Amino acid sequence: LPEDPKWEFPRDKLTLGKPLGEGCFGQVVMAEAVGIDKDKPKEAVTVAVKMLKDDATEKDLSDLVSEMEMMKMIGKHKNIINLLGACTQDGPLYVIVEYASKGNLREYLRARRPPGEEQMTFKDLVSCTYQLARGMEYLASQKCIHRDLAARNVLVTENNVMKIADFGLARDINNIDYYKKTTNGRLPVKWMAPEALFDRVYTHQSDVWSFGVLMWEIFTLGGSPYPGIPVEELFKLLKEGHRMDKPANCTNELYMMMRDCWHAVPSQRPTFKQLVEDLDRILTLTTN
Ligand SMILES: CCNS(=O)(=O)c1ccccc1Nc1ncnc(Nc2ccc(N3CCN(C)CC3)c(OCCN3CCOCC3)c2)n1
Repeated sequence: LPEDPKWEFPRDKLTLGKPLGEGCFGQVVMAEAVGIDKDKPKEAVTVAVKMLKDDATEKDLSDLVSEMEMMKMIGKHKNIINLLGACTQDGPLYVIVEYASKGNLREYLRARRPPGEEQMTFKDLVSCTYQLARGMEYLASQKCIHRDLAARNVLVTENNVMKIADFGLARDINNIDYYKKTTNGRLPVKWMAPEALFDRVYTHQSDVWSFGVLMWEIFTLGGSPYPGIPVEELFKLLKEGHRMDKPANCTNELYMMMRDCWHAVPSQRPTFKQLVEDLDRILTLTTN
């Protein structure tokens, strides 16, 4: 790892704390970082720190490296988790990101279902969706394809800002090998545009498909996509025209928007720009 001046953070100025989560990928812990906020070199900030586990593979390391590199290349946006820094020298790779106090969106929505712990309003659901469409519209404009959009990969801040996170599978638009049989082999099937597998390509419009599944997760308050259907049967069902059903208490219009995202023809799906404008309208006219 060639030393990156702008991004390197002093190992001695970081204090690791309570664990946040553990996957096949690695582990994330809470931590205090003194001075990561220049110009407040006095002040210690709660952060999240992503790193490898003891059983990590070569691929694990290079995936953590790529996730970090990707986060450096996309600018600041309100609806994307910010990279804060990295310890890359003389020790294990630590990737320091901004801390979100309310966890991932799936858990967040589940914990605040109706009792049959601040219940979600319809407006709140529309607002979440709108925020996420704005984040994706930004990402698309930066030539980034995320490829792993899901409620579990969204973070919720203290003030309920939605933060697209987990850039572990994300790529520059030009950094996918079209038509090779191994391309898109590691994308979660239930969130994946059909063309990602059938055609072995990935465009912003493939992210749109994923966005649709995310919307469905939002409106079911964190439900599981295609319930009762196994992943090995899904594509056969999708070619035949199966689509998930309307969530209770979701409007007809928001459901048509989901369905549009699940158009078999990529170019017939809305753009993120169109999703933003539509959701902006629905949110505002709800308010009034
Ligand atoms: C999608 C991202 N993907 S990731 O970056 O790979 C990644 C993968 C896994 C975990 C974290 C990340 N990332 C990341 N980055 C910045 N911030 C955060 N915050 C955060 C995350 C989880 C929780 N959980 C999960 C366990 N649940 C039971 C609820 C709490 C959480 O709760 C915070 C409140 N707790 C209360 C108890 O004491 C500690 C503080 C806050 N996570």
